[PDB]
Amino acid sequence: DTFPLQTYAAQTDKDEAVALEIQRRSYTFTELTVEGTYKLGVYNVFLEANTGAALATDPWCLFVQLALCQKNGLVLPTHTCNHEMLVLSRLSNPDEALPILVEGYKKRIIRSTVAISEIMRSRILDDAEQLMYYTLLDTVLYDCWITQIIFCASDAQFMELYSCQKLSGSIVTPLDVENSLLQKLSAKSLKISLTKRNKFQFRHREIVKSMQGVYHNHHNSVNQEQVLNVLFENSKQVLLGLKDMLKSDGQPTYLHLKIASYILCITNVKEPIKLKTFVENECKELVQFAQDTLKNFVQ
Amino acid sequence: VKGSVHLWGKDGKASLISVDSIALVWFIKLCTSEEAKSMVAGLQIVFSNNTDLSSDGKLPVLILDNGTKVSGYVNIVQFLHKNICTSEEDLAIVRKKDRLLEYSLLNYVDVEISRLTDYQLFLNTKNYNEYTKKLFSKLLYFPMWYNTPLQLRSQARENCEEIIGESKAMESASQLAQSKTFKIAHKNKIKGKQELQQVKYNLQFDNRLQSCVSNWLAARKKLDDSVILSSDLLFLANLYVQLGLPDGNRIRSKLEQTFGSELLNSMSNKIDDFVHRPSNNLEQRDPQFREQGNVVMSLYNLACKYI
Amino acid sequence: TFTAKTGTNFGNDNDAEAYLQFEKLIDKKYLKLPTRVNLEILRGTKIHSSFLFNSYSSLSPQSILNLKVFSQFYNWNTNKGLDIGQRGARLSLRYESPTLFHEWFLETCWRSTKICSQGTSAPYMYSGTMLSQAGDQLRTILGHTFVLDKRDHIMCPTKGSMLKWSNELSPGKHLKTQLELNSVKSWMNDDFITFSTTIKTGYLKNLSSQQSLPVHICDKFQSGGPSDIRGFQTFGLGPRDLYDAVGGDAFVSYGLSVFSRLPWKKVEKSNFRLHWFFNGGKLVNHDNTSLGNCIGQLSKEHSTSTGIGLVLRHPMARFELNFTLPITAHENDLIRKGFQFGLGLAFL
Amino acid sequence: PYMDQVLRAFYQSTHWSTQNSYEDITATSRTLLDFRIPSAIHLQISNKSTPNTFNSLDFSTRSRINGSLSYLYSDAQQLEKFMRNFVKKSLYYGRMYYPSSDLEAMIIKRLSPQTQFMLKGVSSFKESLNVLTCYFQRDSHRNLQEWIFSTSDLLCGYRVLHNFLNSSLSLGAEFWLGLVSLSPGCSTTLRYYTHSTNTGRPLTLTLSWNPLFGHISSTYSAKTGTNSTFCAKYDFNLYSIESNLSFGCEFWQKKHHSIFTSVWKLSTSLRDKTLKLLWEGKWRGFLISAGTELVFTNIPVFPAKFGIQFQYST
Repeated sequence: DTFPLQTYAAQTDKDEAVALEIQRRSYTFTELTVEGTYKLGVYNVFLEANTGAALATDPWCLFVQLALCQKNGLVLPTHTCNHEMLVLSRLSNPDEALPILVEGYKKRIIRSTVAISEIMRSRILDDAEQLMYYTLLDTVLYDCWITQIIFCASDAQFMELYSCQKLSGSIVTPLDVENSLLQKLSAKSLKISLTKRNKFQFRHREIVKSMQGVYHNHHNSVNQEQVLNVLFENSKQVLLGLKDMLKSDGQPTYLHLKIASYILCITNVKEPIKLKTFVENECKELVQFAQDTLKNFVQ
Repeated sequence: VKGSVHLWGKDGKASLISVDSIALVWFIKLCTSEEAKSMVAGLQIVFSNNTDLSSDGKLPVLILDNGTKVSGYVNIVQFLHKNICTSEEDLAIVRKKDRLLEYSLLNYVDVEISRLTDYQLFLNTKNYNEYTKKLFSKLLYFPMWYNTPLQLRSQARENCEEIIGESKAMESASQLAQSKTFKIAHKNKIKGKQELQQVKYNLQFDNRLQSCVSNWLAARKKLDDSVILSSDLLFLANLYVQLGLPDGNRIRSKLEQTFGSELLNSMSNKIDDFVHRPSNNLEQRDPQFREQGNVVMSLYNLACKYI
Repeated sequence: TFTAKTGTNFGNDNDAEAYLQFEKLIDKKYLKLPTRVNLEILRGTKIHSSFLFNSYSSLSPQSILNLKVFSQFYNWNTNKGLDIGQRGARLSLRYESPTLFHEWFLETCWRSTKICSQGTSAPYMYSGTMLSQAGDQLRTILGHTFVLDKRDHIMCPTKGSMLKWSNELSPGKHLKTQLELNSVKSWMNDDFITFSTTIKTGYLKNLSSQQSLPVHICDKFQSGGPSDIRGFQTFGLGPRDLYDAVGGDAFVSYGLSVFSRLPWKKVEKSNFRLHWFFNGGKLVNHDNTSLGNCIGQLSKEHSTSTGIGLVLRHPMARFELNFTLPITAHENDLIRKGFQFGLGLAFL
Repeated sequence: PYMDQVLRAFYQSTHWSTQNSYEDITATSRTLLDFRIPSAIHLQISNKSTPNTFNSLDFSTRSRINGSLSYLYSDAQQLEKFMRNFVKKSLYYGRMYYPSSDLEAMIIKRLSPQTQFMLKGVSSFKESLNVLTCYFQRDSHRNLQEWIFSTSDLLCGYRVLHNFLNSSLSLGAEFWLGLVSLSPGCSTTLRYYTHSTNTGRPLTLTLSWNPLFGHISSTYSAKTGTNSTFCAKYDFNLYSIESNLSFGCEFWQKKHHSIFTSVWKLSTSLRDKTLKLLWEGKWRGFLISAGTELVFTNIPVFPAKFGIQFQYST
């Protein structure tokens, strides 16, 4: 082991075009050294019209983002080594699900989506009644939202929320032509990866199996309409019983951060998916609650 | 409301492979009050034993006179409680202040506790081989006897995997046939490997069974505890299957070590009160020749799924 | 005419893989161009298989259209920690004893890049430059390949030079250029001592309007490995982010080789050779302004290695069993001291 | 396996006469009883790349595409007429399995007309196992002594099969001793080949033994028909008395009108209470192999592990 007769310094030439893409996708939580900072990988980021914060477009990523701002005392980013929020692809994990947490630099740990879900429900596991409500939002309200965004919204509304691929206004460039062809080629594979996240594929095996298949026959289409109608009828009952569960006694609970993260992502959809129409018309108390819950994480 | 409920059992009563079908028979038998009868009158219980009539392949189906299918025990109960006509005993209607907690308790048994009953029904090798795989011979028809218990055992493995559990052939052929000494001890390798790995699995099952029953019982002690709800009938139908399997006395041994015998015998005398009730509330039918699941009426349904 | 068969690929890094292949020489009625169609089925990665349609059609005595429709999935960078999928089509025209041909192609491809490395292997494939490259992309590429091969054999040559010039244009995205020189020479009776020299160089430019749209990791250059500069692991040279090979925008790599034919008289007259080599090279992100600053980086601090070994050079594959030492290296290279096994077709 | 039919093709080509070997003494009781049932639909195509190189590929429903590259060179220039079932000969064989990178090798050297040497390496990379075993074996016409050394524990061994005396009462023994565990082994077998005039048939009575375990075996094996065969093994045990009674009743057929060849194979056990069935159909290059297993303890029969096995080779 005297055989490397000369060794040099490591190599310090970096691709500057990669560092511009990472800075394009990075959002900074404000308010330690290099190694105590984490990066939250999220599907995409939307700009809130009211405050101007940079929120994640998915209810699970936004709930982890609000829980990170509560635990560490951070401020939401705006659309010296602070933490970060990364817009990532689903394909940055073997699990293909994307609230993920990237902690550290040289001792870098990756917590997957299953790992954060175990961490988040361990902070409420002492209270048994709050665990029932948390399980009800993460199963019944979750499965409505996924079915309204996989099946009831258009492909452009889905890829606006669940894709890091770029979005300009209209087609003026030949670069815009093949960016419009990625959103049609790859929209179905991004939908299939989203159905594997909260064991949605095991609660809803037949509507997930009808996704992975061409031509969408009439028997599969009328069975899908029966499941999605039951999921939506059950979710109006969840959302109306949540309206008597909004009183606060200080800091927001992790249940309140999960109710707020669903309302903030339903009211960000631009299409009438019938979850947006119900929440805007009947759950006006829930919309004002999600604005009150969010404004203690901004400056 | 007018419909036809399709279940899993045979000849008078629901099968033990479906805790959602058992809880639904107990639900319809216990609708004795006038507002409880108002949501159950004319529901026509049929033990058709084919999941081809379901919107998702699960068989408490409520096919209701229009093509409206509501499937699963929790979805049917939430649907039947929504259709109360409007204006104590053997079944309570929850008030508006408790509709969210009682749906939260129904959903918690459905996603957490019923996950563990399908473990003990398909992934327990003592229960699956003795009881479960030779139960579909009496439920289904002559060719379709061996694919349904293999599917449900594969689905129970996917639902339970994250909480509970050619040169190498030419190697041992050139080793153990060249040994004839660890030829017989080659199987002593893997079954001595398997036995402490199976007590490994039974320990993390029984920790997950202990926490889910403790979590449900602490939240159930927020509503009225002296009255019967829809959450109880799905919880008790999970104990009734798990304590009633071939390996069911392992669980009743461990459940009295944690919760006692003044609670396990208060839950088993409610179960035996429910099994030994008359079927006068039960208005039943026989499956017609569109609903049976024969060799000819499962080839029409197989050709309908791809058209 | 039909010719169903199987075979072996001899891939990337020592990785033999099986394929199933069908043929059909089409009869000259749906024709008057001699056409044959292929279907090569391979093992993909963990979900999909790899399918590969090909259609070679002789337009003239010296021209072949090749329509290649593919759907292939494979693993990649160091610990097979990156899962790459590729769906697309490729139209290619190839124009004509010394091998000389030009090949212009046009390829559109949808490429998915998945980090299939587990979170247990904790900083590997999880640098910020690897999290940012996962995803889907669509890309049309235009290419040209010139090959001038005057060697007497391709897998076991005794004399002759080879020159291979590759160009790739992704319009508005990148421009890629590669050169490869290989010269063979022998000095004894029945070509007992063979001296082989290889030089590989390459340049990649980002043509993308003030350094937006970075070039993908699969389109950059990678150095190191058995079929490259030996005595380093594959993807074991060049700049790093944490431990991940970020690739390079320019490279040079060279290699000398002496073969000696095993002077034991019964194991002589064979394909086995006594192999001494000296390898080296540099991999660099080239500061995309000028070509005078680029050559100053490519001439400064190389990563060299020498070693002895034994080599079989068959027309179907080359097997190598070397004992290698690294002469000079960088401090963060994967340095592979001792024995290294090589299996493939292209060694340099 | 493929290494054992390369090996038997070299034995029939150089006339080694492995009927006197102590691994083919209970051979009819392993062909008729202990055959293998497929567990899924399994396809396989095999090929030939170079004159001395073979390619295989298989995929099933349970397992996706696999493959292998074999090398096979031999001095015995009549070998591949036997690969479908004094001059010193040799055989060199190697094979890599390459989703697995699992190696295997075999060198046979016939050093003398009554002496042979054999090497057999097997090298897995993960599921890590490097095993290199040697087989020296001195044939005679009344003996086939054999000296086996392995590298499993450090296993040294010895076999002998002393033929006496158509009627041929053989007698065999084996003596293993793994030199790092010191765990010995032994056996003693007493096959007896006969003939009779009932239907046209030999007979094979085979008294086995295992003194360190007490596991006495016994095997009857008739040939009751011009194509049908039969095997009734009665097993036993000492100090832990426990019987067993296997059966096996293979049937053949052949066809005309490039010739079809059908083989039906039953094997009933009684301790495990099973019934394996297996059909195999050969053709020019194709080979279909359908087979099921039943378990007999209303509907008392349960068909565990059905399987079909398609196969092409050239």
